[PDB]
Amino acid sequence: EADCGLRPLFEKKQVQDQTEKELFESYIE
Amino acid sequence: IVEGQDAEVGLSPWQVMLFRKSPQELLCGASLISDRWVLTAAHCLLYPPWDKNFTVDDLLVRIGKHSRTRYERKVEKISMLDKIYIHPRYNWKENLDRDIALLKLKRPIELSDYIHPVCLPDKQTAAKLLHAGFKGRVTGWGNRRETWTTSVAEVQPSVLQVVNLPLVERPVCKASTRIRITDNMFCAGYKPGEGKRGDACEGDSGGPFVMKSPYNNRWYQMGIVSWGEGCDRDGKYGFYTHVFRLKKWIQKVID
Repeated sequence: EADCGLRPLFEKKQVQDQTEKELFESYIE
Repeated sequence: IVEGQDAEVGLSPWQVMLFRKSPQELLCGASLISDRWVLTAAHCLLYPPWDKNFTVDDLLVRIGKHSRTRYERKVEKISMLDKIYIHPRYNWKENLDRDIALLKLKRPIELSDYIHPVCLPDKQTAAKLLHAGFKGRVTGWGNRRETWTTSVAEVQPSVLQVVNLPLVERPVCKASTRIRITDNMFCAGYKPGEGKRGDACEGDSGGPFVMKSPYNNRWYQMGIVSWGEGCDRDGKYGFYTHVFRLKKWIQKVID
């Protein structure tokens, strides 16, 4: 468990995936 | 996944494929929540009407960069299972209520850029994320179109498919169908007047519905693909097993 849900190729690299902003937008909506 | 797009490499390091050993074939999706534990749907293993009841002897699980149409060997792990735990109160008979299963791997897997667990929601995380309108994400290797009649053409993803879908308010979920929905399930997808589409289809069940937390930058598995009437039909929504509700059964099983 512990370091779960942090992707080696995105989060860990400070890189946001192609569709990520769409989710955030739904939050602050 | 119907109306989804190709997943970027590494997009879902917790993705798991539940296979039939021989003849090999994809049966459902799964997610990796630890290095020994795999979460999926109970119907994917046990559905009595279809004389379905797999044992750890007729199943294999593939993990890692598969980017389908090949045995990615180096970036993909094939694993045998040790045990299966199907929730005690699973109801195949009426509405597939408490549709959850745990698969314990034969051996702890070696994590990588392509293999990494997802988080399980917690009291507050669920509290902040589970609201109508908020968008989740479904991933799978199932059909791109409802193969009711047959629809043999296309429907074969060579790359993992993603679709972000919004959570729909409970009363809408209920009024969309003549089936009884328990607090053990939630529904998600676009309403007719929203124009956008997307749904999970045959071969996506058991897979994850995840949501990213802005408080910690982490991905949490909020649901498991369970059922729906057809795929991507107008006025209909896909139903998911509410991971947080049964968070307690998952705890008793690993302790």
